[PDB]
Amino acid sequence: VQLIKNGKKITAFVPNDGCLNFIEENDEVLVAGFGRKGHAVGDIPGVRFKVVKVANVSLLALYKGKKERPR
Amino acid sequence: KLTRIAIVNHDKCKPKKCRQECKKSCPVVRMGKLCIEVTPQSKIAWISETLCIGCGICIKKCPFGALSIVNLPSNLEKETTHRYCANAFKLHRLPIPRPGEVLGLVGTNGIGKSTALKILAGKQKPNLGKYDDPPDWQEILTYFRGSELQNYFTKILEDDLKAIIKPQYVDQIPKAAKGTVGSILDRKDETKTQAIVCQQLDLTHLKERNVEDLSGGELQRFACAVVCIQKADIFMFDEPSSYLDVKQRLKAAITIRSLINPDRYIIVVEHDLSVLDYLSDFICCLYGVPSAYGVVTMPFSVREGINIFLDGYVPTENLRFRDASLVFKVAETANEEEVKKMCMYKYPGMKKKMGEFELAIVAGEFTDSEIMVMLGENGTGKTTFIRMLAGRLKPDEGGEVPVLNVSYKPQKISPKSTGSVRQLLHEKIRDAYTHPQFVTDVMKPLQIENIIDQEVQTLSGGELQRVALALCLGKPADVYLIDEPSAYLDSEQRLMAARVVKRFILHAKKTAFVVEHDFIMATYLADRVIVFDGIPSKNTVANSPQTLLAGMNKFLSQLEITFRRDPNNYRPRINKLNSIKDVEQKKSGNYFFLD
Amino acid sequence: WVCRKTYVTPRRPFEKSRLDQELKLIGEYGLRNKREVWRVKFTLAKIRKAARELLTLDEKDPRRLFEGNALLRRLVRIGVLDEGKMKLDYILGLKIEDFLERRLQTQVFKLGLAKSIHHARVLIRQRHIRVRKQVVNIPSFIVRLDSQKHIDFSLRSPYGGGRPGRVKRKNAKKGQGGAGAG
Amino acid sequence: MARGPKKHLKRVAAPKHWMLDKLTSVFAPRPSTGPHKLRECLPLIIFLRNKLKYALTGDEVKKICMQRFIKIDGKVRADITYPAGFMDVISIDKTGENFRLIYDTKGRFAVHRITPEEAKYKLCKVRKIFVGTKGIPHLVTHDARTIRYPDPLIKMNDTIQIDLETGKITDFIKFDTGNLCMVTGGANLGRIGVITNRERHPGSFDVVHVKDANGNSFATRLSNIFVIGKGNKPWISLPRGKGIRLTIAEERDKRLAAKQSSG
Amino acid sequence: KTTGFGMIYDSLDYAKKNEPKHRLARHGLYEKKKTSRKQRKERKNRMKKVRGTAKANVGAG
Amino acid sequence: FPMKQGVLTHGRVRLLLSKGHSCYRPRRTGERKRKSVRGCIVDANLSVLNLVIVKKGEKDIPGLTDTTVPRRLGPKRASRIRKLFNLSKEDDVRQYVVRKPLNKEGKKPRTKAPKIQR
RNA sequence: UACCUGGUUGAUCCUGCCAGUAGCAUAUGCUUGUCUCAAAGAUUAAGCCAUGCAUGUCUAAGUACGCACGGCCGGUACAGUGAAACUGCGAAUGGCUCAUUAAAUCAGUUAUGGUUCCUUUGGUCGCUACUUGGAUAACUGUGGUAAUUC
RNA sequence: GACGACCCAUUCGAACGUCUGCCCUAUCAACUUUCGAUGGUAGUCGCCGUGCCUACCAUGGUGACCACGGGUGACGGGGAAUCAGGGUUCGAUUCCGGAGAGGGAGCCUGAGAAACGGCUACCACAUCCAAGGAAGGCAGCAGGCGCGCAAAUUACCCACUC
RNA sequence: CCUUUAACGAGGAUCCAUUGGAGGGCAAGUCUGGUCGCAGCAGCCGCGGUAAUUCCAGCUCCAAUAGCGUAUAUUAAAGUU
Ligand SMILES: Nc1nc2c(ncn2[C@@H]2O[C@H](COP(=O)(O)OP(=O)(O)NP(=O)(O)O)[C@@H](O)[C@H]2O)c(=O)[nH]1
Ligand SMILES: Nc1nc2c(ncn2[C@@H]2O[C@H](COP(=O)(O)OP(=O)(O)NP(=O)(O)O)[C@@H](O)[C@H]2O)c(=O)[nH]1
Ligand code: SF4
Ligand code: SF4
Ligand SMILES: [Mg+2]
Repeated sequence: VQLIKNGKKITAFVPNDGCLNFIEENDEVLVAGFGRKGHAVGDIPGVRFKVVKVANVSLLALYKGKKERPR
Repeated sequence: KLTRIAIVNHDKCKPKKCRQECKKSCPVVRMGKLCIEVTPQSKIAWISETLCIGCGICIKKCPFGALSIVNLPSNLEKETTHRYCANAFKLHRLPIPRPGEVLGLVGTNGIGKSTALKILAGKQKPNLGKYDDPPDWQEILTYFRGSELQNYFTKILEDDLKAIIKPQYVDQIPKAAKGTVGSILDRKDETKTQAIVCQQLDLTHLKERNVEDLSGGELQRFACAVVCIQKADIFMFDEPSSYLDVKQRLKAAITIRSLINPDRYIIVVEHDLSVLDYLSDFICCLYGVPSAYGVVTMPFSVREGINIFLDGYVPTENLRFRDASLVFKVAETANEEEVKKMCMYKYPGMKKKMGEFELAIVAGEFTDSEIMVMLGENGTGKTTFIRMLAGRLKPDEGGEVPVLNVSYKPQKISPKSTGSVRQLLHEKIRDAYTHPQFVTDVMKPLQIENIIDQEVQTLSGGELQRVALALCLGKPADVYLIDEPSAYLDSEQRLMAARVVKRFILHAKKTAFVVEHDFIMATYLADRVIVFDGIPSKNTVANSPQTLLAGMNKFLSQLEITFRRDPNNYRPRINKLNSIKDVEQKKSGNYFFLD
Repeated sequence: WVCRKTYVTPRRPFEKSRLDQELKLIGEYGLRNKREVWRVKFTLAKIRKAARELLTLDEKDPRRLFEGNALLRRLVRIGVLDEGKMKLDYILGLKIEDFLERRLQTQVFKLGLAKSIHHARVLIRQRHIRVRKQVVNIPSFIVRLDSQKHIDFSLRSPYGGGRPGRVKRKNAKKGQGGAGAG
Repeated sequence: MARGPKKHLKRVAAPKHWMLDKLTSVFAPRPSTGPHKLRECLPLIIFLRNKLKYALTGDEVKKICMQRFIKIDGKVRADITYPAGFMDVISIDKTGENFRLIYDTKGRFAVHRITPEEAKYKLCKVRKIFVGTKGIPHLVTHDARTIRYPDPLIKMNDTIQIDLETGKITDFIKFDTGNLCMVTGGANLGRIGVITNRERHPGSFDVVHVKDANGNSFATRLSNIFVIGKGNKPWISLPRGKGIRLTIAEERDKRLAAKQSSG
Repeated sequence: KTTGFGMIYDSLDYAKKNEPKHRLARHGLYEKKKTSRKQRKERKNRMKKVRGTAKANVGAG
Repeated sequence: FPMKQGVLTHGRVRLLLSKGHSCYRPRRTGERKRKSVRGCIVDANLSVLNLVIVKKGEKDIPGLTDTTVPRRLGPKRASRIRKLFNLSKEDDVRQYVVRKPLNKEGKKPRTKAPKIQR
């Protein structure tokens, strides 16, 4: 991902199974840290950030099926 | 929610001293698709419209502040004051009916202006999304709580503000109602103000005359008169200035201007040139897509709003696309092949009469493969003459029969043909000069497909005028009779269509008698001009046909009114009745500058 | 304006020993949540802190006298402490359960007309009791000592004099429109 | 903010001896300029609806004062605010009432009703002696009266009885040890007791010991002392309380003894 | 129980003079007009921009 | 652009103006604006001029000097009445005031007078 | 409540950090019956702004010949009511923002015997005259400018 | 009774001045001076005291007890969160003091302003125009655009409080 | 709005409580089906290579509750300033 307000690049994890498909290339996303506040978490190296919302819609409601893609 | 896009040209936007960071740090131009196209070169940076996701990253780290960020118009289920149902028009905002000034309401055709007036009037109440299981004088007041329209709508309820509107159309009425001469308007109401209205309406003629003998002028006059004399609180004028003389239009705007000042609310529409300067004091512009969605922008000052509406796209404050030169024809072009051969006809100086009219024609040259323009004042005898030449009544002595079949353009258009427009298009033919033609009037930007289907009963003014424009180059005929095509069209739609009509009838070899009241409509469409001179309900002389310039000078010498050329954009601007320069032009007799 | 919390959370999140005490205490008195427990224990531990000051102050300091005298009066006025005690050492012998005896729902059950404690809370909320002349709806009244001899049912209720409920008068109208005309 | 003088005083900026609440709005009355200082004033309207409760809104006081039932220091005043302070007399002649502004032992302006005969004069401290033009003297007082030709032995920190009718003082007290004094400012306020001793320091902020008839000794600055009459013999009437300055424990004992909160 | 606050005047004219207007109009003998709010301010600013004659704006808008 | 005195050659000049000068209206006390004005010296660049008749000729111009309109108002002050009708110091002015008719009112005509001062 | 627990080894005891735990305040996800109290474009851009409004003011008592209303007839200070206009006073108070600012700001403490002070309150008020001088507005009437509280 | 005026006192203040109290940094250790730095003498100016300014004359003043310089997502205080004892962290923000109204400078009026709901000019912006000219400053209440992870009604009203 | 009062207004199927978790730290499954080092979970230690108490689901159970989860600043824990 590239950022809006810096233009620099960050590599961000995507959570649960099949949530990759609900992210489509060249759209906006919202990122957030893992919960270790600077350091790479778990067995995955080089990643320090994860993803929470695709476009005013949560990964949860996309995954669970109580909402649908707005497009 | 909305649209976002980048824009690029600026004072020393210098792709030859910035290394081009816009190309280097754009996310789109990295994933393969070239959104931003640039090199070390002598021109400007090029940036696409369609491929820009929005972002604004290029803007924040371009080394010169050359690239700005626009936001293009789109619907996002926002506000939504009403809809009819689905796959149908919707409107978002109906805004402040500021009192003590007149509110001028200025957008393209089929955009919901009339619909906003219907809602403001309390007659077609707003539905606001849905479907509309809430009304009733509660839920909508709760929805537009915290604002103003609570105080307005509660005052309406209670009919403290009494509603009146001037209707969009003439036709259904002189057909739906009827009118007793004299007695009618009389036991309308009441005194001094009707005398001021009818006298400042500059008529003095139709005091003793039955309605059925009158035309556009008389109609409009009486209408406005009664409307004003109508003792009420609110007041709405839709489209008050259609098919009326240029002199008479100015005196309509000032009789509307009488009602304004002492805690009264007033809404006007219009599709203007530069007369809106005297119509309104607040100008409120509407944007969107014709017959799909309309959005009302917050109101502006008349001077500031006028240009920003015709400028080509003023936002700040939002933003859009399109809009530009249209107050003329700036269609720089001319010349042909060898024009061979032609003729010299010539129609004779007939004398014609009805009852309260002495109408006279002078002999003139009606050239082959060539336009003829009629004016001249309302009541100056133009339309009924053409019918009398073709076949209806006349002549007592002499006449010339049309050599070519004949195409009839009408002005009194309110036709009744039940079924569909597509059925009527079969009484013409859609195979002939099959390569575009109707498609070259309109197809790609404002849509037609848009002109078929649907009913003619529910069709709006400019589209209904376009039905009539098609009915003329659509039976096989080559000599064309057209009265008032400028009726219910704006500037954007009229000028291009008029240029297309001239191109058709001149290029494949024809002749057309055009009866325009529009500087831009008349000019770019003119040649001979023929000039009609004389006083309404007395005497009509068609002046022996002379020069565009000389004939236009005869019309404006008697009227006492003139124009100015907008110097950057070549656009007409009317003068304020009596000014300073309004004296150099009177002396130089010259009412047009820059051929 | 001015706001503050009336309870605190436990430092440990879980602890087998703690949870059983909080559970079984809630069972006896019919309390809704632990927030109704920790509320009590905040007030108590506050009073246990104030007392813990005055014992370390000099004997016959004027601050120590005036505070203690008027404090112990308040503890006696609600009846969590006796006047056969009447000194600051017995503040530290005071504990959580003695408060809960003076709760309204506890006193309804213990000294009045109720079934199980779960019943008695419902009677307080459905407006069938009063305290001297005044309806209440709060089971956390904590009841002053003097007002224990004025706990009575309400004077407009189907329990004692006053209009019946809509279950009875419904069935009365079943004798007239349910089997009398329907 | 400031570029010139201010014209507002809020609720919470205002002093605490007017006993203001906090659930009426942001502003408080603010006394307009006059002879007394705003940390020693009782504004007029605070006497009429936050003490005696004749009026209920400020608009009512505007309708009252115009009728000219109000006097202050035997003259007629006719405004919402006036800065009356310690030792002035209010006089409503319609009700036949007369008040005096004096300090409780709490240290706040009480209701001290008095005979109309007492309300024909007030007690005024001398603060400055100033020789005017052509060999004429002057006095200066805390109520800002300039009384010419005083007796030539009256000096500052004395007090003088002034007849409101004619000015021109009739009599006086001389500042001496063992005379009876009242306090007008500082931490000790409203206490009554005899002078007992004085203490001088060349420089400023000389202090003045005091002792009462309850066997307590305390001291205060010189410029917060006001004389009321000779030893154990005030030349004014005194309210209840009488400068005893009870502890909080004893005040508790009185209330539960009489059992007094009902009549 | 319910608790309120009551006045009793000696004569009518002492009430009619003193009395805040809305309490007199509470059981009618007075009204208000005047007329809503706003129509005042927009007139005021228009009156401001004339001099000598403002009688049009006071009646006339 | 208006013409004022003391503004030699006829260019268009922006002068500081304040109270007690031509072509200024204060909207606040002490206020000073810098408006444009135009010189004294006459040219054909002017819209209109104001000529005051000073000396009257032999002839009478038909539209102006033949027409006769009386001035409206007498004095309001004491001493102007004394100077006008040439009264002595002792005569006690009380009936030497101009009486200004109210022509109609649908009731009756009034005759108004002003109020004497000093 | 002045409290700790998991993780380096085959196992043990240390050193040491990481993780677990509780509070607070901002954002955000999901959910939501009833009752009271109420913070809210500061964080970033002290970025830029359409429209509307936010400061005016007359008593018995400065100045009333508005051809206004009214009058009981007037003007002889002369009416009652009174738009407008001159005059006096206020507009330096409030509201808002936190950019600047490290002995500066600011707080406590002190000083005018180094000074100024509308206003209020109290004192100060004797080395043609039965009332002096001449212009400006409103008002009346004629105008200029595309346009202005010109 | 009403108004006005001269001076003194008073009230509300205003303005300078005393003593003590301050976050990070030495990969900032010497700093300040005829472009007055410190002091003396006289004068000008100012509401007054004063190198505030000018003439003449002297050569001082400050620092390892941290000056000088740089940094601060630093307005200050009354306070807030956590807390056994000792502390740590925060304080744009309802009270008080201060500074500023796009960026700079100058000035009128008044008792009080170097005022921006006053004015003049330059600079950066932006508006109308018949191209001759004219008009503007929402860090006031609402409202819009932009910016961002991030924040409300172009509502009702002077009855309360002032 | 609140309080006060007419008249309607509860048989559990609806006048419907959710948010996280159940290998250890840490309160609660060596239950059933699917997947087979794949997909995923996992602050940490570690789970998945065909018999998974940790994954995807079902059932049951646990915690707090009109609230609960997640990210970040910061204090306590830290006698690791
Ligand atoms: N189906 C349907 N469409 C309607 C109806 N009324 C209006 N419309 C459509 O709504 C759109 C706008 O209508 P209107 O407000 O009249 O347009 P306008 O802006 O006034 N048009 P114009 O500028 O030409 O004067 C058009 O596409 C029109 O066909 C109706 O009753 N039914
Ligand atoms: N007296 C009379 N007038 C009639 C009769 N029929 C029509 N007229 C009027 O006579 C006039 C003839 O001019 P016309 O060609 O209609 O004018 P126009 O082309 O419509 N001009 P405009 O559109 O500007 O109004 C019109 O005003 C028409 O209404 C009749 O029988 N008697
Ligand atoms: S826009 Fe900014 S960046 Fe893109 S070219 Fe012009 S200057 Fe270089
Ligand atoms: S705007 Fe968003 S998309 Fe269009 S150019 Fe700049 S960055 Fe690329
Ligand atoms: Mg239409």
